Amino acid sequence: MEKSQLESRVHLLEQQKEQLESSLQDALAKLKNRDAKQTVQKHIDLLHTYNEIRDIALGMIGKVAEHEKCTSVELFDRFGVNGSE
Amino acid sequence: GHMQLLSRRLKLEKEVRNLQEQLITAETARKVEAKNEDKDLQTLIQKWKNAAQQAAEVLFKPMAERIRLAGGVTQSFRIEEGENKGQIQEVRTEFTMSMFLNQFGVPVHLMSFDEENGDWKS
Repeated sequence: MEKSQLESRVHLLEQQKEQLESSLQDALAKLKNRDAKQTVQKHIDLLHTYNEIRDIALGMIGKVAEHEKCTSVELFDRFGVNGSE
Repeated sequence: GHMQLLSRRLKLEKEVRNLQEQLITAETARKVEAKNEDKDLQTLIQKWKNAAQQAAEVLFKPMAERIRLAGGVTQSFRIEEGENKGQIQEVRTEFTMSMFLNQFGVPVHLMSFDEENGDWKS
């Protein structure tokens, strides 16, 4: 690669970087909260926890349902849940 | 020379990757805000947590008693020193809620029993 050619790649990277800083500013402008990393992480941790504890709860309620010889849904009220949750 | 240019290419390439990553994050945040479900998720977590705890207490109690009426729990390890080197060292102890929850694959941080105070943790 000649020096010339390398200068051309470096100037393209400069313009790529500028355009990305501009696109990022526009993307952040659409957010109520500009700390996007906090927003996304808080959501990921809540979804994690929710999927895990509902799974576990369904497992245990299913075992109680086995001992009582019934379908799991029949015990949902006793445990304070329903199937749209 | 050209090493200043080479060094600047590498620095710009890193900055571009970092900005590309921030851009995705900012796009994801926009969708997370539009869904607006964090409150739903917190509410739902307490409901299902309350359910799992209640169900754990119903299942645990007679399980603990069945176990107890066949020796309880055996804890085992191998003896590594002394004239008994090789033998496995055994013991017996009661089945606890925490063994139960572990038996049910419940991460300690999700749901835990305060084995001393005899109730569930926040």
